[PDB]
Amino acid sequence: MRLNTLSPAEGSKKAGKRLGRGIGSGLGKTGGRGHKGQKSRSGGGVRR
RNA sequence: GGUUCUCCCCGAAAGCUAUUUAGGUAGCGCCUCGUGAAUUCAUCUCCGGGGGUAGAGCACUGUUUCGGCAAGGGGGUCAUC
Ligand SMILES: [Mg+2]
Ligand SMILES: [Mg+2]
Ligand SMILES: [Mg+2]
Ligand SMILES: [Mg+2]
Ligand SMILES: [Mg+2]
Ligand SMILES: [Mg+2]
Ligand SMILES: [Mg+2]
Ligand SMILES: [Mg+2]
Ligand SMILES: [Mg+2]
Ligand SMILES: [Mg+2]
Ligand SMILES: [Mg+2]
Ligand SMILES: [Mg+2]
Ligand SMILES: [Mg+2]
Ligand SMILES: [Mg+2]
Ligand SMILES: [Mg+2]
Ligand SMILES: [Mg+2]
Ligand SMILES: [Mg+2]
Ligand SMILES: [Mg+2]
Ligand SMILES: [Mg+2]
Ligand SMILES: [Mg+2]
Ligand SMILES: [Mg+2]
Repeated sequence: MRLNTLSPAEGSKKAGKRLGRGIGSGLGKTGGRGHKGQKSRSGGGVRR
């Protein structure tokens, strides 16, 4: 064991979602929000 | 209005209900991922059902033409208590 020979367990290091970074990533442009609503706006949504 | 690298798998809706609601939103229908479960599901053959649409008809509710019979009407001549 050395400082450059340790690795984590498989399945514990899921990567986060990054929106709006091109066509190929699957989340570009609208970034998962759809088209033209109150829910698509910055800060938008209704109270509980 | 705009939203920046790549490949693989699956894949919609533009409907119902409510709303100072109608180009917004919420529950349900429709997509995706995970888990569990029954011959659970679809096509065809045979069997058991209810029906009142298409068509037709004129006993009923309405409407329509011709012939017969004729109550009952309208117009009169004569008589008039
Ligand atoms: Mg996409
Ligand atoms: Mg989303
Ligand atoms: Mg836009
Ligand atoms: Mg729209
Ligand atoms: Mg909208
Ligand atoms: Mg929306
Ligand atoms: Mg947007
Ligand atoms: Mg905004
Ligand atoms: Mg703001
Ligand atoms: Mg744009
Ligand atoms: Mg496909
Ligand atoms: Mg459609
Ligand atoms: Mg709009
Ligand atoms: Mg609005
Ligand atoms: Mg869907
Ligand atoms: Mg499934
Ligand atoms: Mg079967
Ligand atoms: Mg029958
Ligand atoms: Mg008929
Ligand atoms: Mg009849
Ligand atoms: Mg007759």
